[PDB]
Parts: sequence; structure tokens; C-alpha cells
Amino acid sequence: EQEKAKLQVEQEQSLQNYMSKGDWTNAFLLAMTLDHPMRLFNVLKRALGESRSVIFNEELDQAISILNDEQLILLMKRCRDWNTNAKTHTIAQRTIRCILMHHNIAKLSEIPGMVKIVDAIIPYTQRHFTRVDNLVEQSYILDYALVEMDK
Amino acid sequence: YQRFEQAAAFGVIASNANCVWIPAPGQLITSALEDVNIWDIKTGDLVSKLSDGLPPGASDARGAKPAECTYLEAHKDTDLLAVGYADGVIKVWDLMSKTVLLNFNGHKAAITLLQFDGTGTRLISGSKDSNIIVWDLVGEVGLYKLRSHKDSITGFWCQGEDWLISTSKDGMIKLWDLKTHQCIETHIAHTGECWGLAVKDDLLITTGTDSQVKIWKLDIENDKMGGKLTEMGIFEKQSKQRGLKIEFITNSSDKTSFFYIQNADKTIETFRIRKEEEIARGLKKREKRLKEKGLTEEEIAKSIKESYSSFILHPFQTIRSLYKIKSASWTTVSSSKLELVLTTSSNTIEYYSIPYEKRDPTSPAPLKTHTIELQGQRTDVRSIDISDDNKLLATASNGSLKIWNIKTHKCIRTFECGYALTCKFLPGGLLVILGTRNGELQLFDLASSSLLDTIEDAHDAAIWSLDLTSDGKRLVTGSADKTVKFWDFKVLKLHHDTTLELTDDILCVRVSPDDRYLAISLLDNTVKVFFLDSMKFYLSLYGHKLPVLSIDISFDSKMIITSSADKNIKIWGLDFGDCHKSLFAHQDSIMNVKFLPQSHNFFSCSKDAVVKYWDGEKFECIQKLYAHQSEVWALAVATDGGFVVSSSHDHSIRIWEETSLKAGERLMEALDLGIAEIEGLEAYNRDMKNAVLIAVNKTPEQYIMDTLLRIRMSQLEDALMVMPFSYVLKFLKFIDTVMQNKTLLHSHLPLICKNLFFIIKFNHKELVSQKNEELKLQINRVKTELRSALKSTEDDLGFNVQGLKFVKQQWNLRHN
Amino acid sequence: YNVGKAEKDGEIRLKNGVAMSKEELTREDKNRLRRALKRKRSKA
Repeated sequence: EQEKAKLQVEQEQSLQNYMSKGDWTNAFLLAMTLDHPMRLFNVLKRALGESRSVIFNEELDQAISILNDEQLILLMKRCRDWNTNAKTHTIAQRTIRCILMHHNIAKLSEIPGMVKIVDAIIPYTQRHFTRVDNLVEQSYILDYALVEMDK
Repeated sequence: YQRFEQAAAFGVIASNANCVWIPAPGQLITSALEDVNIWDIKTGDLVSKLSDGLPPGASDARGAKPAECTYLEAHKDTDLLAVGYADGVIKVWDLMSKTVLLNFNGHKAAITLLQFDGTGTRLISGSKDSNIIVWDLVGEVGLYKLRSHKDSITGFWCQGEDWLISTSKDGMIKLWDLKTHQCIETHIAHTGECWGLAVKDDLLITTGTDSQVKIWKLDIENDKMGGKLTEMGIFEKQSKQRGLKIEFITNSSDKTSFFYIQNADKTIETFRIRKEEEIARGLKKREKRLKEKGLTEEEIAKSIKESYSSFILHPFQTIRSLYKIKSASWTTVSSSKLELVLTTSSNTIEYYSIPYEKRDPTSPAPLKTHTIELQGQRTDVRSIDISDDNKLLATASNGSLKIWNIKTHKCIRTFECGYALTCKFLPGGLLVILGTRNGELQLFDLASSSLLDTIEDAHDAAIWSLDLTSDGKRLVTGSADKTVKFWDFKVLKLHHDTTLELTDDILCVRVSPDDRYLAISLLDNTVKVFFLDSMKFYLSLYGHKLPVLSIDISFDSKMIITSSADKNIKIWGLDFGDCHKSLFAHQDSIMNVKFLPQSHNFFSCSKDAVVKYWDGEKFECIQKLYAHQSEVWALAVATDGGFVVSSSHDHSIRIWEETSLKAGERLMEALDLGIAEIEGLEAYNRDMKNAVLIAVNKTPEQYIMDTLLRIRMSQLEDALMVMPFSYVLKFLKFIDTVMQNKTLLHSHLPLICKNLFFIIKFNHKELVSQKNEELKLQINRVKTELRSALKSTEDDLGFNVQGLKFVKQQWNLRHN
Repeated sequence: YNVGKAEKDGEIRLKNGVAMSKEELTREDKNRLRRALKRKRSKA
């Protein structure tokens, strides 16, 4: 247990250093191993913000692909939790997208219990899809203001 | 009545804090409880006394006992001293001005240690609160603080501003960059707590709870992200007890560096760093030995790593004292000899000198040239008495009795004695009479400076208490054998007259000044009062939870006060033995209670270290006095009653001498400042083709957009509702700039869409009316970029729902 | 599906959908969260 405590402390310190440096791809792996939800949420969040300026970035996208079954279970429990909240679903939607684009869709199915997690992801995703689409519809006001301006 | 104040404090040469040594053979700063002291080791006299102020007993003086000094650091460059007290306050002291310069209060706990930076501009502090704060002396403020350590900081090391090493109670050594205010690497020095950290160039040494001492190589410029500090080997120090502090001393002529580990036990270990040549020279024989042994070259390398710590360092010598060394510090470095000064818990300062030639010391054992014990009581002063003249006070302690004059505050004569429990003056102050725990009776003549006669078998059991008649002819002994023995002086020698058997031991014996009555305290919680002349039972006092520790009799002699471990002081009338009233004066037991002479007023001292000034008639406390950190053991009152002396387990004896913007504008005001700023930046850019915001340290677009987040949504629709259109155009210009930066838009896209789209609803008629073409261009750019962001999210959501639906549908086929 | 309590003991999952692992929490954050429950339990 001393050796495990020794290794665990080093992982914490390395994780903090990576986050300050912005090395999200290495931070993502450490957070996944350490099971740090905020650091797991924050690495993905601010990594996405950099992406705004394929899905997240080449290095991190590879990192998510290499995840074996176990971390895929832990990661997608978090996405299910994040998806429920409308302020944090966007992070979940991009993470789940990267999983489908970088894994064998036969394989994810046989992993035990994943249907049940996938079951909970659909209803909230549909609710969000019903949303935003409404925002797009009532965003066309900008056209009506413009055409009235044109007259 | 007339208030009681403390004239002075004396008797404590060294308190519980580090020693600070200055060369001139070398003067030493020694803590004196809250007070700070400078002694000269060679002469042994006290050069001066440094008092913060607020003399004890003053009304302005705080009730709570003054914080004691935990750490002391004197700066040679600036000739300034910083003091760290128990409460955590740091006071800057000037040695020449003899007064505090600056006051710093950033630690809620006492300070583990303090270190002035080499420049003197800043000081680094490490406190038991696990907070490391750096204060600028010129700024008088704490620049920054470090929290990551989970427990008290036993030590820290900062030669260079760029990097700091911190050792902490939790066992973690953490490298800190002062510039970034963050830790970069963490390693556990010991599974136990790391008490002492010392750094010598690359070499770093840590002592944990268990004997093993770990040697660490540090290279700052590694830039590997790992292993800035690496442990090369582990060496066991001889003492099982932990090492509290570590220090390094380097001899200039030969550059050899020696270091000592100061253990909790009396033993102190000193170690010597080998030169590189002798180490490489030494390794060569070892290799040759193993070749002779026949061990494999891989095993040869194994032996080298196992003994690698032995190669680096060489044991030098051990220092042992009579009493445990709370703190110790190097004094003098020379090739011929070294000298180290140590301070023990027993209030003595000892200066140790060691001569060494080549590898090992020349002397068989260390020798101490000077020892400071003239004004120090080796053990706590058990009983204190004041002579009839009151000039001289006697302090009875284990292995030592001393009689100190109030004016000098120093000993005149010192007498060797046993574990004395009761001390008394004979009439005229000529002789002092004490009772040991063994039960032997000790009688000293102050003028003779030696004992007159000892009666070993005068009493078999411990002499718990002793009291004398006013004439002094008759002496009464109360003790554990449960028999009271009366002794008569005959020319001066002591002779037993009679013994009175009692069912229980006499914890305390008191005789009235008129000598009409005699009082006995018993472990049965029953106080028996006898006529002194007739030796017959008179009255009894009952009801104390625990045995009464002290009994006192008033001048009028109608009053008896009894203090007990029940923590209630009770006031009993002698005439009929009735209790007039009972007081819970002190939370803890009241060891001793005394009547002020020629007054019904009585003084009380207890283990909680309080001295209280209580009137019997009023039955309430006149005044409360705290000056002793530890329990006050006994209290003695002068014959005049002007001054009362008290002694405590802290080995300090003290004389007490009688003398808002509602919603809406926060969006308006924020909008005005940010838009005005962006317009200025745009105008400046066009030319090439505020202070509050700088304090905020956010972009003008971020600052307002943060203000939107702070505003509650339920009030938001009305905040937008109150908006005048001139500000709406400002708001529209605000968004278009947000639209330029994609990351900010995506972060809070849903909020933005709702804000723009409602405000257009309310003012849609005056938007269309506006004839500004560039405004239309602003609207167009906002629309297009807003579409792309929303479309991107919808595409993301649309993809996922289809793919996940597919995964569920495929699994259903497999299991159906 | 609805967000519930934490499956793992040293983790705190709020109904907001945010999971809070005790090891990474700072002490000041741990204190307020402990007090936050105390108000929840007291009225309950």
C-alpha cells in the first residue's frame, strides 16, 4: 500500500502540472486512471474550447480510441450524468461522438451493461435535439429584421 | 480596592523555542515565554531584556494568557530579529531600538519557523496551520501563501527565489516555484513524519520519525517533469528517537561540510561529509575486497549501491547531555575544532566544543566550556515562601533550592536538596526548612550556605505539608504516614515531642496566626480543626468532592478557606463550622489559596494558570490575572500584602505587586464600460489603418458577459425590458464582437441566443426604423455566425441519437 | 433515468449531474459540502 500511495501521489502531481500546462491529452489519461470527474470534466471542456478556435484534437482523439472496455464504461457513465444537465450536455455529445468514430460499434455492444447506459442517453439527447432546433427556428427573426430593414 | 499588577518576570533563562547565536565568545538570544532575552554565554549575565509591552495585570492587558515565543531568527545583514509567538503573530524586532518595528498576523497557529531572505526585503514563514506565507518587510504585507501541504510545515528551504523546498508533517517534500505559486513535484520522504530538512548544495537530507535518514540529490535544471529531487541512499542514524532539526557547517580552510541531527533524546549525532577523493579512494578498496571475495561484478555493483550512502557521508561524533536538548545550533567552524551551543528543556544553556584533526575528533568526548544555570531552576519550583522581611524568597524544586532577592531577582545562595514538597522560612529568614518526598527533613541556614542537620527517620513517608507557629518554637508536620508530629526547636536542633495518629494522610497543615487553632487536611475530604494548645477535636468541615489541597486562616481567625480538587473554593466559618458560601473560582483544581494579610480578601491560584483576587465578603472576583502559560504551582503573599509571588511549571516566577446597484444598471453600466472600451480599441486600430477593467483582469467582452451570468434569469427578461434602445444598439454591438471569437460564443451560446432574440422582440419596430446600414452589416454577421454554431451542435446531436439508436437496435437483434 | 447517489462511496454525485470525488476536493470545498448536507439533514 505504501507503493500504491507512492504511485498515486505522483499521478496527482503530474495531473496538476499537465492541467496548468494545458497538456490535456496527458491530463485526460491521468484523470481517467485517477477517476477525477472535475479534472475529467475540465480537461474535456477547455480542450473543446481550444477546438472551437477532428472532434477534440488529433492526440486526444487517439487517446480515447486506445481506452479498453473498462475506461469506456467509466467515461460513458460520466457522459450520461453530464447529458442530463442542459449546461453540460454539449461536452457529453462531443465525447460520445468521438467514441463512435474511433471504436468498433460491434465491440461496444457486447461490453456488459452498456445498453442500459446507452438507454439513458437517448431520451436526454432527443430532448436536447428538440431544443436548439427550436432555437434555430426562432433564430430566423434576424432575417425578418433584415428584410424589414431592406424595405 | 487597589489593583494588582506584575512588576517583573524572572527565573526562566531559556523557554521552549529555538536558540539564536551571534558572534562577537558568542552571545545567544533565548526566549523567555512571551519575553525575549539576550545572554552572553562566556560571562553568563543577561545583556538585556526585550518586552513587547502591555505589562501583565493592567486593565488594558488582555485576559487570555500572552502567547509564548515558539521561534526566533536574527538577521546578521540587517541586525533585525523576527519573533513568532504561539498565537501565530509575527513581530519584527530591532535589536538596537529594543522595540517591535512591524506586526504581521497571517497564521492562526504558532509558527514552526521563520527565515529572512538574504536581501532582507522578504521573510518566509512556516506555521503549524500548514500555511507558508511570504511577507515583504518594506511592503509589510503577505505577497502570497501556499496551502497544498496537509499538515504542519516542520521546515522549508529557499536559497533561490526561483525554487522552494518544503518539508511537512504529512511526510511530503514538495518543490515550489515562488513565481508561479504552485508545486511542480511531490515525493514522500518518509512513511512517517519528516521533522528535519537540511540542504547542502545538491545534497538534501531528511529525518523521519524512524531512525533512517534519507539522502536526496536535487538538480533544479533537470526539466524532465519528474525527479527534480531523487533519493540516492538511506542511512540509519544511531539514535532511535527522531531528529527534530538538521543543520550544516562548512569549514572554509578545507571546505569539509559537517551536519548534526538533533534528536528528541539527549543524544545528538554529528556527521561529516567525505571529500570526493577519499570517497573514490575508498570505493577502490571495496572493489578490491569483493574481487578477493570472489563476488560477481553484478554483485559488486549491488554492494556499491547498498553502501552508497556510507560512501557519501562519514559518522563524526555523538554529543550527550544530562537533559534533553530542545534546540541546538552551530556556533564556530574551524579546521582544528568545532563548537556547538545547545539549549535543553531544563532552562540551561550549554556551550559544547569539540576538537578534530583529520577524519575523527581528537577529544574522546565533547566538552562544554560554559553552562548557564545561575538563574535557572532545573525542575519546577514546587513550593514558594516569602521571608518576614520579604526581601528574600525561597524556591523549592527537585534537586535544587535557591533563595532569590526581589530586588536582584537573582540567587544569593544555592542549596542542594531532595524532591522537596513543602518549603518554609523560620522566623527572621535566617534558616529555611523543607520536607522531601522520601520523608527526610531538611534544614538549611542561609548565612552558613549549608545544611545544619538532617533527620532521615524523622518521618517515614513523604512530608506532604509543613507549617510553623508564629513564635517558631513549635513545628507541625503533615504527611502520608497519617500521623502529625510536633517538633520543638532546642539550641539550633530539631527534636520530636509528640505524634498524633490520624486515620488519613495530612495533605495540608495550617496553624492560625494566633496559634489557638490548628487545621488538618485529609484524603477523606474531611478537614479536622484542633486547638493547638489542647490538641483536641473542635469542629469538622465536610462536603468537598475531593480532598482540600490548601487551608488558610484569616487574621481575625474566625474564617477558614479550603481549596480542593473539587474545583470549588468554599468559605467556612470557624465559630460553628458553617459554610457561608461556595465559589467555583477556577475550572481546574485550586492548588493553593491564601489570605491577604490583615484582610478577609484571599488570593487563589489553580492549574489553569489563573491568579484571581477574591473578596470573601462580596463573594465575587475582584480581578483576574493571567501571566503563566503553564499551571501555577504555589502562591506566596508578602507580610505587608503589597506584593504576591507566584511560581509555575513553566519555570518562570512572577511577582504581582499591588498598585447595491439593483438589476438593470449592472447590465447598463457594464455595457457602457465595455462598449466604450472596444470602440476605443477599434478607433485606435482605425488610426493605425480603463483602469477598472485592468483591475478586473478580464476582457471587455468577458466582463459584461460575466455580468450577464451573474444576473438571475427570472429578472433577466425585465432587465432587458428596461433597456433603452441606445443601449440596445450597444448590446447588439457587444454581441457582434462576441461573435468574432468562436470559443466564447460556443461556451455560452444558449444564453446569448435568448438575450438577443427577446430584445429584438421588444424593440422590433424601432430596429426596422433605424436607417443605419453598418448596423445591418452587424446584424448580418451576427446571424450567419450564429447559424453555424447552432447548426454544428444540432448536427452533433442528430448524429449521436441515430448512432446510439442503431447500437440499441443491433443488440436487441442479438438477444432476441 | 434520473441522477441519484454515488455508486462509489468516496464520491458525491449531486442531482445536478456533477460527480465530486473526495480525493480531488480541496479542504475548503469539503468543509462547505459537509455543512451543505447539514442544512439538508437538519430540516429533513
